[PDB]
Amino acid sequence: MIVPVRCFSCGKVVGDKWESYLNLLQEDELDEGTALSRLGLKRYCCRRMILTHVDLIEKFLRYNPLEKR
Amino acid sequence: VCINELDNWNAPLIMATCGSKGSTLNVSQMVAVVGQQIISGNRVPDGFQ
Amino acid sequence: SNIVGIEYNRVTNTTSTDFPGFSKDAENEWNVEKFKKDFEVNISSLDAREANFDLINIDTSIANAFRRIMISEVPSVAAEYVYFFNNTSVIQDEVLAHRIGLVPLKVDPDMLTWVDSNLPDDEKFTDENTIVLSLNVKCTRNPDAPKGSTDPKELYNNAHVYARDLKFEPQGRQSTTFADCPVVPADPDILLAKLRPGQEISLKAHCILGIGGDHAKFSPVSTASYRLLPQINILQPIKGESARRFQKCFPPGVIGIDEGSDEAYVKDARKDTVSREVLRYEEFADKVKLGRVRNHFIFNVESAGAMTPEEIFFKSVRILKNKAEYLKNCPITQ
Amino acid sequence: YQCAMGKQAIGAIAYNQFKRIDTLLYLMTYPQQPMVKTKTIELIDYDKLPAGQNATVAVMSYSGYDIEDALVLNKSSIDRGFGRCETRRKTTTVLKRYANHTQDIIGGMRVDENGDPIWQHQSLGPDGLGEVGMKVQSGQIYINKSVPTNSQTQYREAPVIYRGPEPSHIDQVMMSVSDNDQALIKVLLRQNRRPELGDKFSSRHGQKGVCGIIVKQEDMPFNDQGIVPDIIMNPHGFPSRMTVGKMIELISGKAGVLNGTLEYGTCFGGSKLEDMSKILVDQGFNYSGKDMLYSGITGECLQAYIFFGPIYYQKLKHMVLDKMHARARGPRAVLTRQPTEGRSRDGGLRLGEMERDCVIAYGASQLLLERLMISSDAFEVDVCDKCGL
Amino acid sequence: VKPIRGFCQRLKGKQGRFRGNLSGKRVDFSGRTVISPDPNLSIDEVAVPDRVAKVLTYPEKVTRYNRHKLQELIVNGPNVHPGANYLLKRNE
Amino acid sequence: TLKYICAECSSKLSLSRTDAVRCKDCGHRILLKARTKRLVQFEAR
Amino acid sequence: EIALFKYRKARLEPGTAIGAIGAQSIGEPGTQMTLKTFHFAGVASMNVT
Amino acid sequence: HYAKIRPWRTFRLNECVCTPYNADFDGDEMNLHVPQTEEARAEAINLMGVKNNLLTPKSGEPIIAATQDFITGSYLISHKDSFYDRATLTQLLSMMSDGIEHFDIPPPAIMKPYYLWTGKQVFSLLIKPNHNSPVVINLDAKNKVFVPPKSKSLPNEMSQNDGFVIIRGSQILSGVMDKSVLGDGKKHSVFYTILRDYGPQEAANAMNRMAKLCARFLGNRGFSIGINDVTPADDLKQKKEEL
Amino acid sequence: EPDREKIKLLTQATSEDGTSASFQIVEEDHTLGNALRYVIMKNPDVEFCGYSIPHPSENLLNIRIQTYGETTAVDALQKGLKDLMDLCDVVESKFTEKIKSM
Amino acid sequence: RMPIMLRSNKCILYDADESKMAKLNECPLDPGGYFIVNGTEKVILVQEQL
Amino acid sequence: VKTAETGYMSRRLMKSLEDLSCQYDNTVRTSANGIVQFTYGGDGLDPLE
RNA sequence: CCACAGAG
Ligand SMILES: CCC[C@@H](C)[C@H]1CC[C@H]2[C@@H]3[C@H](O)C[C@@H]4C[C@H](O)CC[C@]4(C)[C@H]3C[C@H](O)[C@]12C
Ligand SMILES: [Mg+2]
Ligand SMILES: [Zn+2]
Ligand SMILES: [Zn+2]
Ligand SMILES: [Zn+2]
Repeated sequence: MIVPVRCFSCGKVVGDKWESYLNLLQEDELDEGTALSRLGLKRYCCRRMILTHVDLIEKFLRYNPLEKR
Repeated sequence: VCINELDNWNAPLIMATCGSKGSTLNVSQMVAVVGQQIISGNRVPDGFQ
Repeated sequence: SNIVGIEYNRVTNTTSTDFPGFSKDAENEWNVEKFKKDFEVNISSLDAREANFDLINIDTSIANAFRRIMISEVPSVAAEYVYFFNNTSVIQDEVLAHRIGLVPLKVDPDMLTWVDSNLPDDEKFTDENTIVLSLNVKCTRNPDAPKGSTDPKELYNNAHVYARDLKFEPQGRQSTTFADCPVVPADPDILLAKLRPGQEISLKAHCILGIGGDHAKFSPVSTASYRLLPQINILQPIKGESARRFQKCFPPGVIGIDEGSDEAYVKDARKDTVSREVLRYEEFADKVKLGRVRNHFIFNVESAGAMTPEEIFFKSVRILKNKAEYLKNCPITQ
Repeated sequence: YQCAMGKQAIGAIAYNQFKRIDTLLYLMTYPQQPMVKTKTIELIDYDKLPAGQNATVAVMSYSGYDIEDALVLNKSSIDRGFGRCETRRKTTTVLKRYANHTQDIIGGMRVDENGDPIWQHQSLGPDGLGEVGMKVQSGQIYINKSVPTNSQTQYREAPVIYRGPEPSHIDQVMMSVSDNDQALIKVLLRQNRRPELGDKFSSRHGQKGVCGIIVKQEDMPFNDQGIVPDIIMNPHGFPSRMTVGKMIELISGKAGVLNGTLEYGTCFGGSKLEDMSKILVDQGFNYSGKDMLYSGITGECLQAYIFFGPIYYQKLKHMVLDKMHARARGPRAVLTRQPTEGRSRDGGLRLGEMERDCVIAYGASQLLLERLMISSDAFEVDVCDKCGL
Repeated sequence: VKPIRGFCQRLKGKQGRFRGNLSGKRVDFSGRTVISPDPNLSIDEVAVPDRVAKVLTYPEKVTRYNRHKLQELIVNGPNVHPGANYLLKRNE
Repeated sequence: TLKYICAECSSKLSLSRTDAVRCKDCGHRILLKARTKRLVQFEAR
Repeated sequence: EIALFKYRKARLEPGTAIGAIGAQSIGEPGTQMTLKTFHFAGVASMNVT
Repeated sequence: HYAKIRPWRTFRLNECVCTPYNADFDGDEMNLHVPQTEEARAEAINLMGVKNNLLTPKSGEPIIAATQDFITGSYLISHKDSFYDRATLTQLLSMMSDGIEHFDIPPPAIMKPYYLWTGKQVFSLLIKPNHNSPVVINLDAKNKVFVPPKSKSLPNEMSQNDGFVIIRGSQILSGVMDKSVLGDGKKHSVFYTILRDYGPQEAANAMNRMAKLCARFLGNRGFSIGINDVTPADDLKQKKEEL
Repeated sequence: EPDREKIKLLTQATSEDGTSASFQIVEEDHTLGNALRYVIMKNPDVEFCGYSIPHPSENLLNIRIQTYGETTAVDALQKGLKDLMDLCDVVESKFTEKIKSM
Repeated sequence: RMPIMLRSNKCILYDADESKMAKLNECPLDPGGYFIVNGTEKVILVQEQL
Repeated sequence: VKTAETGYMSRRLMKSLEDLSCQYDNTVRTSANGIVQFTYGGDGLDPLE
């Protein structure tokens, strides 16, 4: 659905790193293996926390009953 | 020869020596040649002409 | 002696051996003068959110007790209860409440008091123990948007409900004691929710303090762990091209080469995560051996933002001492 | 076994899974991509809608609670959102318009003098249909009904009372009409479940198991960087079941997450082991993925290296909430005067023929007589001595 | 056309009276639950959930030896775990 | 007291008792009941 | 004394449902006894069931 | 069984009782009946009890015994090259009895360099914790794997891999505990001898002690399987190809 | 006033002359038991010291201490607790001095 | 009324982009091929015969 | 597919052998008090002990 | 009352 607030294994706050990771992927045209390390994600648990995440909230929000599609 | 060539503190070898789980055949199949597959006592039947 | 050896398949001599009854001479008794003389602390680095210090000549049990108490005994403040008014978002009430509970809060929990549970709900919460956070975000369609773009940050006005939207609402005397230290999330960029026009999220979070054993949201450390200091023993000197291969068997800053002799020497061992790749090759067998010092602990305390890490370590030491004092002063009954 | 048990995985169903009202639906809060993918996964678009999370697993015997396929979950990992799931159920009702020019009604509510409704209608609302977002406990009513008693017109109450072991929450209340002009009301109840003891966890290589224990994260092992494993599995499940692909998947996932790129595990090919070893060595770990973990309890070095890395687990729909059952005394069948069947009808367990045979084999006469006569269908009857009837 | 159910049909088969309701039958005071290991439990012991133990009851007759214990159990009630669910008087 | 939302047009409207299950801004016949205004609490776990 | 005690307590206890125990002890190995090909003493075609 | 009350919504039974049930913790649902009369309850506990049914009636062999992951830890403790000092030995003894049984430490097997005990002495204490305990057993048994000695005249206890166990007095003088001395299916196991010599209570006590020790030991002494335990050596890929 | 239910002495396991005992501590876990075991094993008159958690579902700890025939077990437990307090004090003082140094 | 099978050449979801598919409250990543009858969704499984 | 036949065989065996018991005169007798064996196995020893 | 679908 949405990015988790904390990493499951250790507990580092990684919810804030998702937007920065997307920005480093898009406008900086860097491979994700470097963008993960730039954001302070040293341990591989925090790496897999946002490397493997699916941003399903964007797909879900198209079907919003509160506004005409 | 595969079982003879495995050193101590090899986990499948230890679990086979204990008898807790597995056997010599399983370690031989994982590390060495698996062997002939036998179906209904014979080899694989000719499913084609 | 006190060096835990590292082999290609096993780890040998991993237990403490400093107590009478371990040998005939029965030395290494508990004498606090000797421990005070030998124990040492070297703080190699210290940032605003991370500490790295070495404890020397301390037993494994005490260091592990410090680590466990840091992880799940130092109290910290986290969002416990959430009250909802008109949450029409796609993210459900339970999930949103959990995400709000998981954010860290930059408050000092020494200014708050533990919460009694036996009192009724209308009297349990007071001004000495709870912090009230208010979130109130309503999304709407932004009329003046560039037509050539589809960025969610531009099409709407409050598409991304962040963590800094959790404003702090003082209650009573908190208006005085929280003057120069307002309540704020430690990381304000946490993405709490995503919205589309016609949706609204409004809620009040009651924040209390608990221990990490009850829930993981109360743990004040993002990371609290130690590693033994590695040690590399080069027995027979290694010359020439193979030495470069030896240099390839370790992380780049670990082992260097002496240009005056073209031989390998241990430049530094603290940078060596023990990979024991050098034990794979027979050309280095019975030439180099690996170990760790069993009483040389390098901690690495990364805080969650609520505390400085040295404060967390000191709190852990004080909590262990208070546990010992409480057990000592309690009576013994049959 | 994995082909059979991957169809029970809990995960995202569809892009419109929140606009659907299905009879039983399982959703996961934080699904994740597989670390080790497959070309078949890419073609069938399983990548967009996964079912399962990557867990840092340490293949070791942590306690006695992992024997016989059981797993050792992490309490802090569960608290932070690992394996969090929700279940959505649908209750439907139709206001039939009877042939006597009479129709069923929805409205109805009872209020105490203080300004509060009655407890059975605590979350009912002023329109007889349960309020969206309100908790529903056991015994409460979320759909209020009253049918005519003669098919003015009187009504008899036939409410739709919620019954369950844990409270739920109303998610949607949909009113409509069909073609034959009957009011159709569908209420969707969702409840949030966290993993506990008895919840089944698969491994995408068979290797099924249940959560035997939940331990705090300060007790689990940890490596030098401080990473604490989420699920600890018993090594003894490998040698008999011979799943080398699991070890290859773990190493491939570790090397991929360290390199930052997903690694392909396509059948008859995929990313080879040697490249994984090279990447792991260049990242500073062991070539075979076996690291050195410090014990969480005694604090010292573990005497053997521990196989350590990410493995994609799936939570399955066989949770213990829907399996636990107990009868004591309950309803009975009309024809046989024996306890009913099925936990939906609060039935009781059946002592079959072979259980009777085993009790015979022990020779316990009194226990068999109590189990098959006294506690099930005992009946005092009067028989005539002269004729035997 | 569906065949009807006769007396011979009611007495024969795996669902007949002889093999379905007389040789073995569904019983009261039973529970079905998923299992999980517990090595710290003795081999002659099984751990039962308290959510099941609050339902499955044992009928104990009051004697001169357990009168105080059963009085305390009745005082506790059917919500806390050590307690009782029903009472049956001697003359009633 | 607005209590019902049409599925597709999303126009909040209140049903009088003598009126059909039908939105009045279109022809749609699906109505989702709006979220309650009453307080509901949740423990963060 | 030990031998006599073992023999004297090893006698079958009267009242034991020995037929039930025997029936189960013959029946339940049938569950674990998987089908495997058999031949009678060095000749292949005898294919004993 | 005897009932205990635990708050986790799942039935829990000791893994040593898994084998007669043929149960695996992979979603197994099991049934619980409660007798409602005193006669039935007494007959159930004194005829169908776990202690009174350690032997399957098919052949008399034990069927309730150490399953997997209890044999492995017991073997690793009883390995030849495992030595413990006073602290670790005392911790091991405390874990197997919950700090309730009064132990008496035997003299160590190695004395001059350090005071080191052997894991076989740990199991000697497991069988007989102290002098007040009446369990005294003697048995000679083979193991699952057994390499004969270097000559044809030596006794079986002098084997190369030490696959022959001798228990005299109550000490374990040779051999390693595996699925021929602690497991099921053999009539010369430790628990079978203890049962036949001193009733079911002592066998149950020893079984509980072993289960607790092997549950609490392997956590503090890791034991793992990886691809390094399965990858063949360089020379095997040539001999296998040639053959 | 003192919490009499905090620590108990199990009378079923202790020796009659007091040279051995098995104390029971409520609301504790390994983080105290390991430190206490390590400290008590440094008492030269302590012959046996070991902790255990009888069941992880309940918060309880059992620690057994046996000495030689010169001192009791309660004295060993109190001396171990005092030594643990002193060790924590030394660690605290050294950390305070070194953090003042930086 | 002949019950249309989803994503056929006669269904409304044929060659529909994900925007119009989102307009009709239907998932674009849905296989189709099933009949919605009486509210439920049923699948005619492929039969195999001699 | 082995389970159906194995269970049927076990049920048949147990229905056949359910009535046997060892009487107090050390003779295995049916329900109708007819002797099958004069001593169980020829020596009256339980295989359990 | 049947028939599917899973769990051992
Ligand atoms: C009520 C409890 C008070 C407690 C939380 C206060 C009172 C005493 C304080 C420590 C001492 O000042 C010594 C150090 C000073 C450094 O600058 C920062 C760290 C340091 C260890 C302090 C941390 C913290 O601030 C303490 C423990
Ligand atoms: Mg099974
Ligand atoms: Zn992490
Ligand atoms: Zn008559
Ligand atoms: Zn409308």
